[PDB]
Amino acid sequence: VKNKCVNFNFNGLTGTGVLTKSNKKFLPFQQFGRDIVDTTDAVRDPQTLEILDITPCSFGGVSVITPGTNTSNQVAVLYQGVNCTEVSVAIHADQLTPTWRVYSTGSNVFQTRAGCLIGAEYVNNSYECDIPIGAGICASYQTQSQSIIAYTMSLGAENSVAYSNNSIAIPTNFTISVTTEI
Amino acid sequence: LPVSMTKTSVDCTMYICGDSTECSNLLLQYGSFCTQLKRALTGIAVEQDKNTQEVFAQVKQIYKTPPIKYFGGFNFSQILPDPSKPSKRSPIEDLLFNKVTLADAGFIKQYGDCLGDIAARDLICAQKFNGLTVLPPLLTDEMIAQYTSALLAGTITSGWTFGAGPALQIPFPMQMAYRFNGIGVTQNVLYENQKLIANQFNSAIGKIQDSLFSTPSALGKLQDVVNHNAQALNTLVKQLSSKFGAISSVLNDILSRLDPPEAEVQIDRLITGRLQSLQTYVTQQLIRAAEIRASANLAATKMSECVLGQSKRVDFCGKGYHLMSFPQSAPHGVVFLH
Amino acid sequence: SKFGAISSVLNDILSRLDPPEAEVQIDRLITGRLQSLQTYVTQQLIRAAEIRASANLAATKMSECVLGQSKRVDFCGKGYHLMSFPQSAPHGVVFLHVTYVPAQEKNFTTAPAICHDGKAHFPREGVFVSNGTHWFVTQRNFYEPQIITTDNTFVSGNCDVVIGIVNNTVYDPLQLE
Amino acid sequence: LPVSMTKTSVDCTMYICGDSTECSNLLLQYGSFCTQLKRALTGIAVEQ
Amino acid sequence: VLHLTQDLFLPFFSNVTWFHAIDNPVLPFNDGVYFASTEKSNIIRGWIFGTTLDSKTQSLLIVNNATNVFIKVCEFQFCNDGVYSSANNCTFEYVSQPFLMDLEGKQGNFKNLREFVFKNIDGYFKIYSKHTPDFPQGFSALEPLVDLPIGINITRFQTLLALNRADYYVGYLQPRTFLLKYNENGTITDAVDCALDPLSETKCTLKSFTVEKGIYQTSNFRVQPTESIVRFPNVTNLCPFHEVFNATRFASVYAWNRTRISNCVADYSVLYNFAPFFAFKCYGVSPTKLNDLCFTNVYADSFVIKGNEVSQIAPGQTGNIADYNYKLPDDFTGCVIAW
Ligand SMILES: *[C@@H]1O[C@H](CO)[C@@H](O[C@@H]2O[C@H](CO)[C@@H](O)[C@H](O)[C@@H]2O)[C@H](O)[C@H]1NC(C)=O
Ligand SMILES: *[C@@H]1O[C@H](CO)[C@@H](O[C@@H]2O[C@H](CO)[C@@H](O)[C@H](O)[C@@H]2O)[C@H](O)[C@H]1NC(C)=O
Ligand SMILES: *[C@@H]1O[C@H](CO)[C@@H](O[C@@H]2O[C@H](CO)[C@@H](O)[C@H](O)[C@@H]2O)[C@H](O)[C@H]1NC(C)=O
Ligand SMILES: *[C@@H]1O[C@H](CO)[C@@H](O[C@@H]2O[C@H](CO)[C@@H](O)[C@H](O)[C@@H]2O)[C@H](O)[C@H]1NC(C)=O
Ligand SMILES: *[C@@H]1O[C@H](CO)[C@@H](O[C@@H]2O[C@H](CO)[C@@H](O)[C@H](O)[C@@H]2O)[C@H](O)[C@H]1NC(C)=O
Ligand SMILES: *[C@@H]1O[C@H](CO)[C@@H](O)[C@H](O)[C@H]1NC(C)=O
Ligand SMILES: *[C@@H]1O[C@H](CO)[C@@H](O)[C@H](O)[C@H]1NC(C)=O
Ligand SMILES: *[C@@H]1O[C@H](CO)[C@@H](O)[C@H](O)[C@H]1NC(C)=O
Ligand SMILES: *[C@@H]1O[C@H](CO)[C@@H](O)[C@H](O)[C@H]1NC(C)=O
Ligand SMILES: *[C@@H]1O[C@H](CO)[C@@H](O)[C@H](O)[C@H]1NC(C)=O
Ligand SMILES: *[C@@H]1O[C@H](CO)[C@@H](O)[C@H](O)[C@H]1NC(C)=O
Ligand SMILES: *[C@@H]1O[C@H](CO)[C@@H](O)[C@H](O)[C@H]1NC(C)=O
Ligand SMILES: *[C@@H]1O[C@H](CO)[C@@H](O)[C@H](O)[C@H]1NC(C)=O
Ligand SMILES: *[C@@H]1O[C@H](CO)[C@@H](O)[C@H](O)[C@H]1NC(C)=O
Ligand SMILES: *[C@@H]1O[C@H](CO)[C@@H](O)[C@H](O)[C@H]1NC(C)=O
Ligand SMILES: *[C@@H]1O[C@H](CO)[C@@H](O)[C@H](O)[C@H]1NC(C)=O
Repeated sequence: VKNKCVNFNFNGLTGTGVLTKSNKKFLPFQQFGRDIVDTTDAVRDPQTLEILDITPCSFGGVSVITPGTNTSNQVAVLYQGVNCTEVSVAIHADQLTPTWRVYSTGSNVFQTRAGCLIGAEYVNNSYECDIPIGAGICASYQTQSQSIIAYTMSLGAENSVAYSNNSIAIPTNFTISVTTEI
Repeated sequence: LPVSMTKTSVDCTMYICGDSTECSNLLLQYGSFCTQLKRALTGIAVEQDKNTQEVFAQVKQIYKTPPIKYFGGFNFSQILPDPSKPSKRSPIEDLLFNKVTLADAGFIKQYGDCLGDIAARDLICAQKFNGLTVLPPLLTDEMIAQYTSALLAGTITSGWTFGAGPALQIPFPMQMAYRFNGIGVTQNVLYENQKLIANQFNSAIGKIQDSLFSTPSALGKLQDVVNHNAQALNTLVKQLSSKFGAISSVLNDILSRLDPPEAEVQIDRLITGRLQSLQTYVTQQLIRAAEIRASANLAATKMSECVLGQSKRVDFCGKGYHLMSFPQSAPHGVVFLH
Repeated sequence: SKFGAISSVLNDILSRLDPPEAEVQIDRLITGRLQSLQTYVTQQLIRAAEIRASANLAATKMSECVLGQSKRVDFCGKGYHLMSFPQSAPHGVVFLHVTYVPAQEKNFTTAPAICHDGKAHFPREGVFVSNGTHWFVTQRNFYEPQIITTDNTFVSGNCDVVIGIVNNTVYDPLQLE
Repeated sequence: LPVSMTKTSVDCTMYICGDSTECSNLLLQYGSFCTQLKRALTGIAVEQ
Repeated sequence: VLHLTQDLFLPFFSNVTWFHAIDNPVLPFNDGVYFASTEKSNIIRGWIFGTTLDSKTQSLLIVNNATNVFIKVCEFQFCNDGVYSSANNCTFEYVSQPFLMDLEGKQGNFKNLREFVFKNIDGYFKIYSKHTPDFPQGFSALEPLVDLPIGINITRFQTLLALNRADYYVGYLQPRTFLLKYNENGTITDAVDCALDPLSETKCTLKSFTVEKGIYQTSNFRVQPTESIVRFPNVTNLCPFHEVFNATRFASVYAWNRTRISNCVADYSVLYNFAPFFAFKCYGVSPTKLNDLCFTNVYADSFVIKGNEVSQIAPGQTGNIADYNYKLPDDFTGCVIAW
C-alpha cells in the first residue's frame, strides 16, 4: 500500500515513512539507496522489484498563540512547516500525536510560509506587529466582540518627500526632548 | 557585513530516540538536561530577529523617491528600485542576490516532494527525517528591500535631516556643497567642477558592478556563514550512524533485536553519545551567534553614522574623506557603498 | 536525577548494595553531576562575555556623552545631542540623554549662489533663502532671517558656471560709510 | 592592548591513544569527534 | 508550590457516567476508577473488585458498617443479592475506622458529596476519600485513609447498596500529567490538566497559572502511521520430504538408512497432514514452534520395527532393539515419527 504513513519492516529495515513511486535508476545488483549523510532513502521492493521512497511522516512543531489569560481565554494553534491540508486530513482521520483539538470553523484556516494557522481569521489591514508569527505575518487580539486575527505587519506610516530642484524647508522653532537608555 | 544566521529549533526526543517509548522513557531520567538546549535555541532565534530589526528598521516612515530622476546630473538608477523587476530590486541588489546560493531556504515547505524526490533525497529531506528543522525569518527578503529603498530615498532628497527630526528637502547640488564643506574644502570647488564630479560619480558607479561581477568571490563572508551552518547541520546528522561503542547505531533495530532488561545498557550508551553530540552542536551555535551579534551591532552603528550623516573618524566609512554612503541588501547581510 | 543509577541520594544507595557494586553505581551519579557542572560553568562564561561587552559600551557612552558632547549620530539619543545625566540602577546604569529636535518648518525657496555683478557670492555658513520676493541669508537648523551682507557672503566665481544660479543685489556696510 | 595569542596544534590520535592500534580502532567508533577539534584549532590559528 | 506530577489521574472536563438507583452493571476497571456520590445519609455499603467475580480468582471486600470496615481480599463465590458464601483460601484481614463521614447542621440539606479514587499500580491497593458538605465546580482534593499491598488482578468494579423502607458519578483514571497548586498551609485549591486544551499545556509548559500575551512553542506533532506493513523476500526450493516419506523399500533396522537434508525451505504442514499417525513425541523442539527455528543440517533415518519397539525408541531406554540395532543419544533434540 502506498501514499500513506505506514510502519514498514522492509527486509529487516524497521522505520516509519511515506511510500510512493520513484524514477531512480537502480542497477540490477542494487537493493538499498542512501544519501550523502547516510540515511536509507529508496528501497527496491523485494517482491515488486520496483523503486519506493521513504519520507519523514510529518515532523513539525506546535506553537500556541494567545493574549494574556487575564484578558481572555481563547487560543489559536500554528503547526510549524507543514501545509495544513495534510494536518487537516490527519485531524479528520484522527492520527495526530497531540490529543488536544482546536476548532475548525472554515473561517480559521490560513496557509502561511511558516506552516498554516488554525483558530484565527484573515483581515487584510495593516497595523504594527504585536505577536510575531513568521514570514511577514502578525496576529493580535482586537475588538470586533473580541477575537484573534491574522494580518501582515505595516512597516510604518506612509510618507512622501516633496523634493524640488529649487525649494528648501527651514525650521522656525525647536523642541527639547529627554530620552533614556538602560 | 553579515547580520544574521539561519534559525534552527532541534528537538531532543525525535533526534535522540526515533519514536521509541522505552528510549524516551530512559531519556526522561536525565532530568531537564536537554531543556537548556531548547531554551538556548529559542534565544538564538529571537536574537537573530532582533539583529535584523536593529540593523534595518532605522526609520519610522517609508519615504518614496520622486517620479523624475534628475538630481543635478547625478546618476542613481543603479541603486534605486527598478519597477520592471517583479521583486522590485536594484541591479546591484540583483547581482548580490544571484551570487549567493543557500543550502536550506527554510521557507519552502519541502515536505511533500521528499517522497517525490525521484533521485536520492537531498540535505533538506535527510535532515528533516531526523527531527531537524529550520524556521523562516520574520521579515521577508522583500520588505527589507522596502526599508532599504526608504533609507535610500531619504538620503538623496533631504540630506541628513531625516535622521534627526522631520525631513526637510534640499537640492542635491546644495547637499553635495555642504558635504564638500564638511571636509575642509569650500563649496566653490563643487560649484565650479559640478560636471567633473558628476562624471566621476557615474564612472565609479558603473565600474563597481563590473568589479562585483568579474570576481570569483567578493561575497566570501556571507557564503562562509552559510557554509559553516550547513556543515554543522550535516555533521550533526552524520552522528546518528555512529556506533558509539554499542552493538548497533539504530534504535529501531536495536530495540527489535534485544530485550529491554539487557538492551538497557546499549540504549544508555546511545543516549550518552547522542546527548553529547547535541550539546556540542548547541555550544558551537551559541558561540557563532555571539560573533554574528557583534558584527550586526557594528553594521547598525555604521549605518546610523555613515548613512544618516557624514563621519569624521578616519577609515571608518571607507578610505579617504567621507562624503556619503548608500545601503544595499544582501542575503543575511548588508552592503555599503562608501 | 538518577542519571541511570539506582537512586539519586548517595547515602541511600550505600545501605542496600555491596561496596564494589555500590561503587559501580556511585560513578554514574558523579558523572551526571560533573556534566551538569560543566554545562553550568560554560553558560556562565558565555553570559559573562556578553555582559562585559555591554559594560564596555556603557563605559564609552558615559565618557563621551556625560564628559562632553558628541557629534556621532544616534549615539547619545535621537536628535542633536546636548547633555546626559547618569543614574544608578541595580546591576546597571541609566542615562538621561537631553537632545535638541527641530520643529515647524516652511517651504521657502533656495539658491546655490547669488551673482551681484559678475561674481558669485556664497553664504559663509547657512543657506540662501528667498521669502518669495526678497533674498536673505540664514542658518540651517534655525530660521533667523538676516539682510544679505558681504560679511556673510564671500566672493569667488564668475556668474557663468553655477547651474540654477539666481539674481539679486548684495549689500556691504563699507560703501555706506 | 593584546593583539594575538599562541597557535596550538594538538592531535587527538596521539594525545588519546599513544601509538596503539587497538586504542585507535576503539576511538574510531566515536564518530568524527576529532576532525571538529582540528578544524576549530586551525580556525583559531588563522584568526590570530 | 505548583508541583507538576505524572501519575494515574482522572481526566479533566472528561465525561463521567452518572447513574441512578431504584441493575447495578459491573463496570470495567483500567488504570483506576474515580468515584463520586451525594446522598442524604447512606445508601452504599461495600465494594468488590477483580475479574470473573467467582470462587476461582481473587477478589476484594471492603464493606463498611455503622462503626468499622471489613477490608479483605478473598475468593468469594457468589451473593446475587450476607454478601459472600466462600472463604476457604482467603487471608488479608484488616480493620480500621469507617470510611463514611456524615455531618448535618440540624438539617438534611447538607448533602455531602463523596468523591473516591483508588488504584492498584504495582499492587498496593490505595484508598482515598474526601467529603464536601448536577456537579459542583469548586475544587476538592482527596485525603488518604489506607495503603495496603494487595497485588492481585483487577478488571471489574462493583458497588453494593443499602436498605430502605442521584449518585454514581463514576470515572476512570489514565496515565496523565497534572499540575497542582498547593496553598501556603498545604491544601490543594486548584488543578489543571496538561493534555486537554492548548491553553492547558500552554500553562503546564511554563508551570504558571497566569500566562502573559505571546506565542509559546509547546510540543511536537507527528502523524502516527495509518497501518503497518511487514514485507520480507520471496520463498522457494522445498526438500524431498515426499521422496523420503513415501519410499517403497525402507531398509531394515540392522542397517538404518540415513538421508541428508540440506539447501531447502522447510514446509512443515506436510509433517502434519501425512497419515493419521501413531506417535509424535518431540523432545528438544516444540512441535508447534518449529517453523520459527533455523537449522544448519538435518538427518532423517527411516526403518521398520514392531509396535513395542516404537515406544522403545526413546532417549535412555533398554531392550533388544535399543541396544543391538539402533541407539539414540540421551541429549537428542528433535521429533520422532511413527504411523
Ligand atoms: C515653539 O514650540 C514650543 C513647544 O515646543 C512652544 O511653546 C508653547 O508655548 C505655548 C504658549 O505660547 C504654551 O502654552 C505651550 O505649553 C508651549 O510651552 C512655542 O510657543 C513655539 N514657539 C514658536 C515661535 O513657534
Ligand atoms: C545611468 O545609469 C544607468 C544604469 O543602468 C544607465 O542605464 C544604461 O542604459 C543603457 C541603454 O540606455 C544600457 O545599455 C546599460 O546597460 C545601462 O542599463 C544610464 O544610461 C545612465 N545614464 C546616465 C544619465 O548616466
Ligand atoms: C519677504 O520677506 C519679508 C521678511 O522681512 C516679509 O516682509 C515683511 O513685510 C512687512 C509688511 O508687509 C514689513 O513690515 C516687514 O518689515 C517685513 O519686511 C514678507 O512677508 C516676505 N514676502 C513673502 C512673499 O514671503
Ligand atoms: C542674472 O542677470 C544677468 C545680467 O545681470 C544675466 O546675464 C545675462 O545673460 C543673458 C543671456 O541669458 C545675456 O544676453 C546678457 O547679456 C547677460 O549676460 C543672467 O542670465 C541672469 N541670471 C538669471 C538666472 O536670470
Ligand atoms: C493555615 O492555618 C493557620 C492556623 O490555623 C491559619 O491562620 C489562622 O487564621 C485564622 C483566620 O482565618 C485565625 O483566626 C487564626 O488565629 C490563625 O491565625 C491560616 O489562615 C491557614 N491557611 C490558609 C487558610 O490558607
Ligand atoms: C514471488 O514468488 C511468487 C510465487 O512463486 C511469484 O508469483 C512472484 O512473482 C515472486 N515475486 C518476485 C518479485 O520474484
Ligand atoms: C504543500 O503545500 C500545498 C498545500 O496543499 C500543496 O501545493 C502541496 O501539498 C505542498 N506543496 C509543496 C510545494 O510541497
Ligand atoms: C482582503 O483580504 C483578503 C483575504 O481575506 C485578500 O485576499 C484580499 O487581497 C484583501 N484585499 C485588500 C484590498 O487588502
Ligand atoms: C529642476 O531642473 C531640471 C533642469 O531643468 C529639471 O530636469 C528638473 O525636473 C527640475 N526639478 C523639478 C522638481 O521639476
Ligand atoms: C512643501 O510643499 C509640499 C507640497 O505638496 C508639501 O507636501 C510639503 O509638506 C511642504 N513642505 C513642508 C511643509 O515642510
Ligand atoms: C462522553 O460521552 C459522550 C457521549 O454520550 C460524548 O459526546 C463525549 O464526547 C464524551 N466525553 C469526552 C470528553 O469525549
Ligand atoms: C462493624 O464491623 C466491625 C468490623 O470488625 C465489627 O467488629 C462490628 O461487629 C460490626 N458491627 C458494628 C455494629 O460495629
Ligand atoms: C487452598 O489451595 C490449595 C492449593 O493446592 C488446596 O490444596 C487447598 O485445598 C485449598 N483450600 C481450600 C480449597 O479450602
Ligand atoms: C489479569 O486478567 C487478564 C484478563 O483476565 C489477563 O490477561 C492477565 O494476564 C491477568 N493478570 C494476571 C497477573 O494474572
Ligand atoms: C506415494 O506415491 C504414490 C504415487 O507416486 C501415491 O499414489 C501414494 O499415495 C503415495 N503414498 C502415500 C502414503 O501417500
Ligand atoms: C539407502 O538405500 C539406498 C538404496 O538401497 C542405498 O543406495 C543407500 O546407500 C542407502 N543409504 C544408507 C544405507 O545410508
